[PDB]
Amino acid sequence: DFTPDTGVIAEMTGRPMRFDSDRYRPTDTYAEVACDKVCRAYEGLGRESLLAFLRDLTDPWGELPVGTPPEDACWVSIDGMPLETSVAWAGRKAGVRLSLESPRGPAKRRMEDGMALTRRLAGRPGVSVDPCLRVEDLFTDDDPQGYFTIAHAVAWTPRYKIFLNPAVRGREQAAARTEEAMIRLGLEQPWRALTEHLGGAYGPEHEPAALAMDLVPGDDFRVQVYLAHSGVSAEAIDAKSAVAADHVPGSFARALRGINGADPEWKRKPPVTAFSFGPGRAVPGATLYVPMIPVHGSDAAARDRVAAFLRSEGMDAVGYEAVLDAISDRSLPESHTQNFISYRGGDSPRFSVYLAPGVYR
Ligand SMILES: CC(C)[C@H]1C(=O)N[C@H](CO)Cc2c[nH]c3cccc(c23)N1C
Ligand SMILES: CC(C)=CCSP(=O)(O)OP(=O)(O)O
Repeated sequence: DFTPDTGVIAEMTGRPMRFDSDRYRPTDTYAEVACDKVCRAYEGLGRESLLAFLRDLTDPWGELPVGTPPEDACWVSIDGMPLETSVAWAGRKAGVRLSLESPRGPAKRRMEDGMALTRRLAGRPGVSVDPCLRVEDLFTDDDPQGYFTIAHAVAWTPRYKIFLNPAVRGREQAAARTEEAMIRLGLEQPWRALTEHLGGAYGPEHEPAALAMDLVPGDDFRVQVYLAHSGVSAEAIDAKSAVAADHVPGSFARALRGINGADPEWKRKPPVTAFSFGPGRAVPGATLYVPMIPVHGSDAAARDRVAAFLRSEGMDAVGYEAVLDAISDRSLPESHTQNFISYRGGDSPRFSVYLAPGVYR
């Protein structure tokens, strides 16, 4: 949580973008791309209403032409697009999610668009935005710093989450804003347990980079704190999640080493642990996020290694590859769209892949 050689990376933010797609016309709208990407994800898993849902959800920018790159890349996708598709497998369930972030600028405006969407979600079936509004001032400012401020995701079975940036006013304050948010939400107990497990402080070795929460009421409510791990071994990362309710000793270290090799310029993108908190749960759960592009030279190279890992865990590698194949617009050895995968082992294993549309370069 200090120097520029640590923490999360800019990805496409701050860089100029050109449209470059074999699949989409420049006149296709953001909402149409999203609709297409989501349908193709379900296809890999084995439409007029969906596009209307998504145009609604992304209103107004959803009608903007994809062919005209934003002044400012979004951070939700590594190719700077305002949308990122993910597919998640949990135990015997599998489903599709879409994350989204306003492409509009500048940052205060993009933030405000995000605040506006929260309020348009407030009245939707099963949604509660009260916990979000309780902590929202900790993550917003007139002059927001960092790579993002507010993004959202929808998951269909519609469930919504919000992503918030504790580094909105600098990395040095991230832990404090995170802590205050956890206390306000009544999650002081598991937060303390995590904090004490990590040694009582937060630095680049386990740095609060994002706070997410499911926008729902009741014991179902869930907060995730994402900690980026700059400059530490696979074994050290594994040890950090030993406080977790669902910790499997060595599992994270094995996934990290197995998929991403030993800790070289393109391994600047730090691995991340998502600690998940809920009401009446005294310690968090933990989920591992393994960096894909650009640690790996292409989606094909990443795919081979992730497929081999899934198999050794006895998880469904065929479904993962089918999703990659269905959703990707380029031949995989020349494709660079996988952002992360996430993983948890044990008796209720979880695997997810997060995919840039692959439209901007
Ligand atoms: C802050 C984490 C959630 C985040 C991260 O550390 N870096 C990503 C860019 O390298 C941001 C990101 C965008 N979409 C994502 C989907 C799943 C995890 C992500 C992201 N990170 C691990
Ligand atoms: C889109 C970003 C930044 C993170 C997504 S992590 P996640 O939504 O897959 O976490 P869950 O699957 O809801 O537990």
